[PDB]
Amino acid sequence: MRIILLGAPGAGKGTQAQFIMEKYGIPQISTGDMLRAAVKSGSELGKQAKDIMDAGKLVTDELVIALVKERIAQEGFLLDGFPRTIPQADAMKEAGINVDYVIEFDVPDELIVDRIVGRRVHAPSGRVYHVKFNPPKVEGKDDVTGEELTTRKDDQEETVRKRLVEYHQMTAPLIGYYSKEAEAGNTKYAKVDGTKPVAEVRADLEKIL
Repeated sequence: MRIILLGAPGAGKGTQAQFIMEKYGIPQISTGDMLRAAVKSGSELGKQAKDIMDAGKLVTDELVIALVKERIAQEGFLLDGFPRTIPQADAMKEAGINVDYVIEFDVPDELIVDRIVGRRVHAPSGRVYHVKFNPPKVEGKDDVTGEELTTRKDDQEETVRKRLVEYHQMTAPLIGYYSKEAEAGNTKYAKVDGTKPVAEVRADLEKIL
């Protein structure tokens, strides 16, 4: 089972990715987690992402396409934050990487900033929380390791605004792209209401999947 999750910054893609991973045994391929990993470990394929991610900008198509091809070689899958541009989507289709399901998370722009201000992460695992809407079982702590949660460098309101602009400029056109793919019989397309509670979005995804 090959799945693409599509949606604005903060739509809840990674939150739902965890549930699909721990159910259908489908590995999460989070380009965002992989680039943050490669920055910390100074890795050749990604270490260059640091200033771009701090700016709220997209990393170059060719770097992430290489990153994804490499990670794919080592495996079903769930693509989370890739593709992010038409040229990334075209690269998957040119390399014959077909998917069974494309799932669009619909969340109004007006929720995103206010949403991401509450985001807390366990960097080592990529588990993510929200201080109000999906809190850890113990305030400030990872549920599994008990380690103090952190705030991502790029989750400052200014950087989120910039990320949401780049999403509408560069990424939102993938909605049309994969809808045409579904129209040609190449994949299933489904939309989920990302404003519902975490639990309901999870059940909506189980109905689709």
